[PDB]
Amino acid sequence: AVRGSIIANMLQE
Amino acid sequence: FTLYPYDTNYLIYTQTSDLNKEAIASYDWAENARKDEVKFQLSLAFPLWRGILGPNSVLGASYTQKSWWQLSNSEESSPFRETNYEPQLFLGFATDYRFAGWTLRDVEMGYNHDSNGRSDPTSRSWNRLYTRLMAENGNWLVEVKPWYVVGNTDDNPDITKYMGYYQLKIGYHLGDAVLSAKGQYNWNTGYGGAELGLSYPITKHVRLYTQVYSGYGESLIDYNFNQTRVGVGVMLNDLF
Ligand SMILES: *OS(=O)(=O)CCCCCCCCCCCCCCCC
Ligand SMILES: [Ca+2]
Ligand SMILES: [Ca+2]
Repeated sequence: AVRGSIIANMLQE
Repeated sequence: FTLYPYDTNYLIYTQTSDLNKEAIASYDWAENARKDEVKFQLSLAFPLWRGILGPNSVLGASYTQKSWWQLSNSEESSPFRETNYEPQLFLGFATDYRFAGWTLRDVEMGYNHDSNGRSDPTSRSWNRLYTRLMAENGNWLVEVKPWYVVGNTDDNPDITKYMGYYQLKIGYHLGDAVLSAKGQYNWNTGYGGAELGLSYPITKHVRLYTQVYSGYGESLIDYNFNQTRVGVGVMLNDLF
């Protein structure tokens, strides 16, 4: 979740 | 899902106002360099350690590559004019600090190397310690990336005269369209550069993309060179 967040995306799996 | 993007990934066809043949006089084909080039950027992020400093932190790495390819110059065997290689190592944090409607979402600190992989005399490189801060508010995204040059900069000792000490990034989501602006500006020397973009989805993974760059520091070999470049092509991911 979150649009544009590089870090939030990296935390995902 | 397998690989993570850092910055944008795109391939466009471009035309610059003037090609910097001087800086590249060392290459035999330079005298016949053309103003039209393929420009593309690949940018990946590599999470190495999730949870290093908490549930929402990450020790990570990234790699951004920008290339300028003289495709139409068959006379000279269509050489690459320039590639910039930009590896990074950073600590990232996913945050939710809200202030005046804006939410700080990303806090990133790390080390950046930016070089062009050439030997002398066309060698260009610098090292930076930086922080990247990203905040959003509605259809807006703003990113500030201040830095501190460290180490040797002998290949271009005056690079900060043209690049300054920060990069500002503004995104605007207009429906599925993304308007973007990316820039640098040194107040004390008057030098800077700006990159305006517009993208729109053709499909869920591909976007049409138009870009206009104007000013100094488009690439390392043109850090002290001023040009205006326009381009059209495709994009995978925009900034948001
Ligand atoms: O600027 S220069 O010093 O002249 C050239 C610097 C080039 C840096 C090379 C970095 C390449 C990164 C390769 C990415 C491979 C991804 C694998 C990562 C495994 C975790
Ligand atoms: Ca060739
Ligand atoms: Ca070099």
